[PDB]
Amino acid sequence: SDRVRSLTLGNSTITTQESANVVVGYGRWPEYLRDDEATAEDQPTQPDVATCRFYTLESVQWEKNSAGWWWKFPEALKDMGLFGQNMLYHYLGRAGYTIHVQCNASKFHQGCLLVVCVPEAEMGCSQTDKEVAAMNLTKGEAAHKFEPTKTNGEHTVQSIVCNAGMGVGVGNLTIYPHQWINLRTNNCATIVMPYVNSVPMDNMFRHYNFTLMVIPFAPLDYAAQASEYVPVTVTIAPMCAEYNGLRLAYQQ
Amino acid sequence: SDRVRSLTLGNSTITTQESANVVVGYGRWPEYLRDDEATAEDQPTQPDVATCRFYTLESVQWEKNSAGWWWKFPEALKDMGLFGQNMLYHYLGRAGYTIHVQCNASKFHQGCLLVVCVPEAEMGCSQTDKEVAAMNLTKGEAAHKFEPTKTNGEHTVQSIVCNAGMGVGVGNLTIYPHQWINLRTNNCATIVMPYVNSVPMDNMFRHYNFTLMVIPFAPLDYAAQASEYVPVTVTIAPMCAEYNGLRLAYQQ
Amino acid sequence: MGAQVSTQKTGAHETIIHYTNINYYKDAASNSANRQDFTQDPGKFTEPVKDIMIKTMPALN
Amino acid sequence: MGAQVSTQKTGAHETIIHYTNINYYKDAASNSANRQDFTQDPGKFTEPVKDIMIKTMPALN
Amino acid sequence: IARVADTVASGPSNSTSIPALTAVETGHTSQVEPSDTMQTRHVKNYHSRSESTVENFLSRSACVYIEEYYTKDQDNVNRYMSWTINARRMVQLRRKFELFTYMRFDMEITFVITSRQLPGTSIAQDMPPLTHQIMYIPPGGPVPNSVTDFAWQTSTNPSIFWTEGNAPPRMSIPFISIGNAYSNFYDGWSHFSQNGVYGYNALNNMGKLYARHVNKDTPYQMSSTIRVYFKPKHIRVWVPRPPRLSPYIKSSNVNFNPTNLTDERSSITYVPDTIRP
Amino acid sequence: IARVADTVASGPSNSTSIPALTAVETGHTSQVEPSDTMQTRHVKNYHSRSESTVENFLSRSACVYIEEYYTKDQDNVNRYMSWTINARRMVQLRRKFELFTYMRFDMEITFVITSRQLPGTSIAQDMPPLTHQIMYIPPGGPVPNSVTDFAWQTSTNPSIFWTEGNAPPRMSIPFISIGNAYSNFYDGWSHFSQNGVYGYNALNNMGKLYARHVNKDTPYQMSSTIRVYFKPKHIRVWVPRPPRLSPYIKSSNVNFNPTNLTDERSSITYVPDTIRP
Amino acid sequence: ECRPGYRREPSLSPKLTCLQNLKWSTAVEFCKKKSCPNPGEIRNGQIDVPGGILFGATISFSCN
Amino acid sequence: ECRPGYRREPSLSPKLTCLQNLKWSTAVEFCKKKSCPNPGEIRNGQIDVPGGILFGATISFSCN
Ligand SMILES: CCCCCCCCCCCC(=O)O
Ligand SMILES: CCCCCCCCCCCC(=O)O
Repeated sequence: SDRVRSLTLGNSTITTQESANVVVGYGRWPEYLRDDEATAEDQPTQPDVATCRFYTLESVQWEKNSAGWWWKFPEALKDMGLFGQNMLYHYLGRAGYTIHVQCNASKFHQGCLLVVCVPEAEMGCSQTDKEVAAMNLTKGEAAHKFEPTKTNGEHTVQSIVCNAGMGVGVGNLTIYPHQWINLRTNNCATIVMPYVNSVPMDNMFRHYNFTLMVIPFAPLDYAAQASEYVPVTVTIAPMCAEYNGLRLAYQQ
Repeated sequence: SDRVRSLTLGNSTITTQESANVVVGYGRWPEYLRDDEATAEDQPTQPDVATCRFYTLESVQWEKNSAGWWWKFPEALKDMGLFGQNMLYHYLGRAGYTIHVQCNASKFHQGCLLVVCVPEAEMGCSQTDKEVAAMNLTKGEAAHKFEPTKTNGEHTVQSIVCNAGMGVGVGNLTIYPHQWINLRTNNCATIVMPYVNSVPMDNMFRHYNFTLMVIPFAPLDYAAQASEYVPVTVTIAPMCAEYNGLRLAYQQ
Repeated sequence: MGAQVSTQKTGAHETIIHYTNINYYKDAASNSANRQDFTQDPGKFTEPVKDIMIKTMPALN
Repeated sequence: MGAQVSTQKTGAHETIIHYTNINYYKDAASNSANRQDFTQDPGKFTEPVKDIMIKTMPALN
Repeated sequence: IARVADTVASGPSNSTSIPALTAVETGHTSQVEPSDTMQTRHVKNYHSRSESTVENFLSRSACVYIEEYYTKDQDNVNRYMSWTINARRMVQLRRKFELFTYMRFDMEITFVITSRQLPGTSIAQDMPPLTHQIMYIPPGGPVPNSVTDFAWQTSTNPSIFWTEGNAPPRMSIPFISIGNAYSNFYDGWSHFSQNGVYGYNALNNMGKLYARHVNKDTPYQMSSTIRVYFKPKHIRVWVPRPPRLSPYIKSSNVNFNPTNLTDERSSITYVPDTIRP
Repeated sequence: IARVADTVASGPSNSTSIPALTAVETGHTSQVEPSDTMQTRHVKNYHSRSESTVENFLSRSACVYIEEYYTKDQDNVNRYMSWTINARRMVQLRRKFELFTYMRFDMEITFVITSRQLPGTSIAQDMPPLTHQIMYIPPGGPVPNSVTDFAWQTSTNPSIFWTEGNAPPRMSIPFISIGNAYSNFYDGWSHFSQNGVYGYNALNNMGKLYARHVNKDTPYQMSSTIRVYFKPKHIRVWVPRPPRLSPYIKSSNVNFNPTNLTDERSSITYVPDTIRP
Repeated sequence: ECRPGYRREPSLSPKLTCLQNLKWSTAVEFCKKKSCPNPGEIRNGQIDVPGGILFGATISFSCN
Repeated sequence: ECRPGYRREPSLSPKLTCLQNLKWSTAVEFCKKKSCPNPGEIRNGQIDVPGGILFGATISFSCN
């Protein structure tokens, strides 16, 4: 049975009895930087099991009127164990990441989520005449959510779902590494993202390599007396984490 | 010329033009824990260059009436870059350390220090009827100093030099890995300490593996108009740092 | 038996000086002390230097 | 005699460790305990199943 | 030889292998190890289960009985000892034996006999060393009714004569049981009509053991206390079982009082804070 | 085998060889010998350092404890002994062990038990030989609260039964430490918050040892004194250190009073004139 | 001593030294801005965080 | 809000939630004890630190 699967990274292990295979980035699997592609001359540090493990973020509640959510990495993991510590003390970073979104219900509930990883998910502002604030793009492990209607915020992100806050069609986000969580068949979604960037390495605070978006295309629904609380938890584990440029920790 | 020497660990490098060879612990050189001597089953983390580098502690001033100083490791390095971060997040630790005490003067100054590394330097209390407080044993990179006379503190350490705060003779401390800093010939002292303990690994906050003591046997002296400020700086770099038992950081 | 003959320590009539031994107990902790292990290596404490120092030469140069 | 040399249990000075034994009595009940019989087979209690179960596989399918 | 399993070095994982998932309903105990649910390093484990052996576990002299008998014939004091051999009157050893349903082994029996002189105003004596006699009487043999009974002739019954001061008397015995193994538990009766005796006493019968002073008489009253010790060797055990939870009440049956499964605590989430800088 | 170095015959000298000159700053102990700083004759030295061996040095029975326990239950006198095993209450042996930081070895334990009869006006007795019982209780085992506690059943705890007059009881024990070596010094705490117990007592825990008279009671009060002796064998020692200078104050820590480095004298040039014809 | 509303940075000295050049030693960030609570969430709305949420920060609101 | 003299722990929520069991969620150390200044040094003396230097701590002095 390919339904059941097990994931093991570091001192963490995830279990599943209702998965749907595993999407591996753009056909590639996380790998350390090679010598014929490196730029930083200093010998990198590789904490390995210390940083490459499963980090669970704050759960989110899926409601009949939920429009979606989104996280930005590696920023969202700035306060996660040693992975966040290396981000502070190092100028350059490089990691893989294994996204694992969980969400279970019952054979009597219905709904369908879209777990996607969007590289360089540059987003727009609510007020097209102004700019956006980092605080409105990503706020730690705290998820930002999409709205079923237009936003008005000064420096807020245009959370209107239909445009995914990028000025595009949500139905075309399938062009990015993704999976769906169709409650009647699924229970979770896993995506192994390889380091994608136009540079061997990059800062992890200044640059948001990719954005994880969970947009429901099939509204959550159910009958009376059926558990109304359906949470959606996101777990991610860095892979082949390398760091360069060691210096005094950065004051957030 | 064996006078000049260079040390390179991580992104740090020390230079010397007036050293006196290098003492290597008890004939042994730092090495990672072997499989036939390990106990912790989990795969350890080895930050390498991230934690194994030269960490300089607060300098100290050598005065004509100075009685001595002492530091306790790895405790003293609890707030040093990533080496301190791994101490917080891990239950077990293991490291080598390369002690390098600097202290220069001139051909017109005189004095002689005793740089020693005392394993399990269990110390006594000022008031033999009471106990000592961790706060009085080691206080971060801040050095505790020996006194030329008896102490009286409630839970203070018997800082009287002649007994080195251990109830022994200071003249016999030469039985521990050491070197002297005879200003007329020296300029610094280096000691490579191998992991010494009755256990493969151990906690780094609860246990003070060894104590570094700098006791002057030849009082600092000089003539008029001769620089009166003679500082003594201590630099130490972990070696073969291994960590086990990853969990939530420990609140100091 | 599993007898093991060893050499005795010099007597006051030197310059058949051997004894026999057999362990009767199953635990090695029951055996007698090892008063005849003469190993040495002062180097650890007397010469723990990284660079070999030749006696007939200057310590520093 | 009918001496029988066996191996002693590791001592606190490891990494002549053998003892000799001879039975003097005619009844086997007189002999010393068998403190060196190290047999094991937890299967009886931990895996008393009729169908072998492979760890890396689902218990039921 | 009796070494423990080593831990294979394990790395990352991502497959359909589910060693962590199982089903206890099968009555099968999971055979998982750390390397199956995380990244582990190679470790040459030299530990040994040599002291966990049923032999090393049960082969240790443990007291099983104790009685006192006097020298002079004053009042209604027993001048000799009588005992229906069994190991159900000493909770310690009894609890170990009861970890298994059936047992088979030879046994080393040691006796610790000590004497004393009862208090008094004028008790100046000079009694020679006291010699004792321990006689085993297998089921059916004639039992002595006095410290001068003909039964003490020990014509064929095994007996020991020991004088104080010397090392405590000892002697080994084979596997007496008429069955293929000693039975610690017998969920049955002695009579076919399902009545009479129930349990251990229904079938076990190792006979009796008597003791006395071979000395004729003492000027002033004195007493001795004999302690019997059992040390099974060449052991064999079958069918392990739940250790005794409720305190032992009777030495003839398994009666007990409803005992707690274990000690209590604040709540299921209670864990004492031992870190307080 | 453990022979000492011989002295090579040396003659005049006049070169750039400087064996006498060095620099202690390196932390290197001069390896010079008489033949390097003078003219010496050849000498076949047969001396041996056979008695300087750590084995021959520490392998000698040394008293580590001593307590007294009475027979009769009069007043508030302890009728049994209790002791939290350790070798920090006897300065002699404690000072030797503390010459090294870590130790590993098996050990031979001997007990010297002696009794007596307390003074009195009318104490005419005739007590038989006194039998004693020494029981070792590893950390966690049940502790007896009386000379008749069930704990003395010695079901699995090692115990010795000895009667006065015979040779002092003895028995060997392996390397108990849960660590790879016994620790004489522990510059750390018992709690992670850097508090609680500090030093030896923070980690060492060899359990307890109890003793008592197996004799029921004595007409008149009597007492016994047990002396425990330790004799390490199959020794291994690491990290040597400065011998104890200040007298021992507590047996739980290294507290001390500022002690003199050594005895005094008239002046640095003082040397007693022992030649006075 | 930290002002209001600032908080001490454990890794740094809140002390200054008078150097030989009659200049006070370079000051670090021993006292940082206290962070405000997470603005939260607006049902069918959006919170614009232009410059973080620490003391002195501003946030705007809008509705879809 | 941290009392006096305590300081906020950036890594934790100073908030509590009322669970279904009418129990408030387990509280963390979102507010820790403010650390006192380093006692310093006593010329020809000693400072005994029995229990750290944080708020509520005590230190004794002695002279050689
Ligand atoms: C000569 C003395 C004979 C004593 C016989 C003792 C037999 C002990 C049998 C114990 C049976 C059991 O524990 O189930
Ligand atoms: C059966 C008696 C057991 C007694 C155990 C004694 C162990 C002594 C260990 C001494 C430790 C030390 O000196 O550091």
